[PDB]
Amino acid sequence: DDGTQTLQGELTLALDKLAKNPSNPQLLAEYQSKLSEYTLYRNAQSNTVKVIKDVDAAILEH
Ligand code: NA
Repeated sequence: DDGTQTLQGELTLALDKLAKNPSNPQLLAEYQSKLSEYTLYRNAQSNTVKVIKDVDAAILEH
């Protein structure tokens, strides 16, 4: 049950709904939101490393 694989499945289904009814602005917004959610997921991974670097910086300043 991989997370990024699941998010991609949700993205595919959102694209599918939009593809069938492209004049529905709500389906467009939902696809956009899902796509952003995927990018936020990647930003969160680099954010953890950034936190660790900050922790190390604090450790050095004793
Ligand atoms: Na979600």
